[PDB]
Amino acid sequence: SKKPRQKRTATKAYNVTQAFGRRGPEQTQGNFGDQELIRQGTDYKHWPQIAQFAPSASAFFGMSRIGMEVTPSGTWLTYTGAIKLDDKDPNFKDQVILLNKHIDAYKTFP
Amino acid sequence: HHHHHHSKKPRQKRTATKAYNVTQAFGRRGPEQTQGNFGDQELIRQGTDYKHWPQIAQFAPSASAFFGMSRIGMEVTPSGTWLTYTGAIKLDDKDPNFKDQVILLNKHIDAYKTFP
Repeated sequence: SKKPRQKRTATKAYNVTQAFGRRGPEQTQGNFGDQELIRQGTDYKHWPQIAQFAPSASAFFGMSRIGMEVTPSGTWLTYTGAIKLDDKDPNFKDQVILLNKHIDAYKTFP
Repeated sequence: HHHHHHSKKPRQKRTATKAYNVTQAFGRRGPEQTQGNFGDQELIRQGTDYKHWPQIAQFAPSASAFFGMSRIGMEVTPSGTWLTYTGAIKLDDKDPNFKDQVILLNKHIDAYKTFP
């Protein structure tokens, strides 16, 4: 689409591959999403349960380690971090199952 | 003796402001592996009330982009279960504002090294 990559929202009409590229093993590639989530984006039935872990803009810049890398491909704002699950949430076990369904799911794609 | 009165939201959903600053919401800036390193004294104190916040927030990802672009993992450790993330967001080097964006981001990256 015409938006900067980081502001795109994937849906059935403009899916994860279209917005964010194929899943893969490279540092530059995303690794998250089974075939259903890839094709459906935010239309995926359990999208809200995934999105609850995504950071607000304030938390993205507040929690992460932020860097800047200048490479031949361009200038990149790098980010890394970790978000703790609330194991006192009764939904904790469902959250673990859901994340396990999508993290590196492309390793099973035919 | 207390938790901050604005701390009810999960950490990743918090919004820092003058009333709930970056240190209060997200911890002291520092060098350690999962510790935040971003913000000068003005941004730390003001959070999203910082007058140039929109020019920083233009680089933050939507929830869909966060899960679509990043490398996501999960780790179970003695402290709990953690969703790990890494990624990179490309700046538009053809934007006339590009040089100013770089200056603004660099002003905040590791700024904590220069003050107590």
